[PDB]
Order: sequence, then structure tokens, then C-alpha cells
Amino acid sequence: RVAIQEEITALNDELNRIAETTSFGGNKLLNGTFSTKSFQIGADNGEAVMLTLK
Amino acid sequence: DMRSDNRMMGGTSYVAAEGKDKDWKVQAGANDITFTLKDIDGNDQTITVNAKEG
Repeated sequence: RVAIQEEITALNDELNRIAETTSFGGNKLLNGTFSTKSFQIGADNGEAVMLTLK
Repeated sequence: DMRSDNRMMGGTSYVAAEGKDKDWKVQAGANDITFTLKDIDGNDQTITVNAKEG
């Protein structure tokens, strides 16, 4: 059980690292600092769609 | 005048003091917004927009 716990802690640290390091060119995504960003997909202003990353 | 600072090269901006977020939805009974203004010709205009709930 101690060995399984050690491996589980290693995987937990891996999960936290994945959350904290994934980015799009330097913009962190899964660490909670993306929040809601609105993407302008129209030829006119005010035609954006919100995307939220948790 | 064709300078970028000419008054005809822009207009007026009104920014809402109350900011919304992703989980905000238009509530029933508070969905209508009415703009009362004067057109360029000088005749008054009243445009009422009933925003869709949700």
C-alpha cells in the first residue's frame, strides 16, 4: 500500500504539472488563469463567443 | 478635415458599470433595453430591444 501510495503521489504531481505547464505559446490554459476569453468570429464588432477553460 | 482626431471620424462610447460573466443570463422581466436619441437629420428615435431570455 505504501508503494502504491508513492506511485499515486508521483501521478498526482504529474497531474499538477500538466495543469500548471500546458499553454498556447505561453498562455496558461488548465491552471485556472484562462477564465473566460471571448473569440471574435464575425466580420463586425460584438459578434464574439465566450470560451471558458476550467 | 481628414485628420483622425476629427469629430466625424468617431462618436460616443457608453460602457456599462455592472460587468457580467459566463454564467450570467438575461432574466425574465428585465430583458428590455430602450435607446432614446436624436438621429443625424434631427428627428428623435426610440429603439427598444427585447433581449432573449437565457
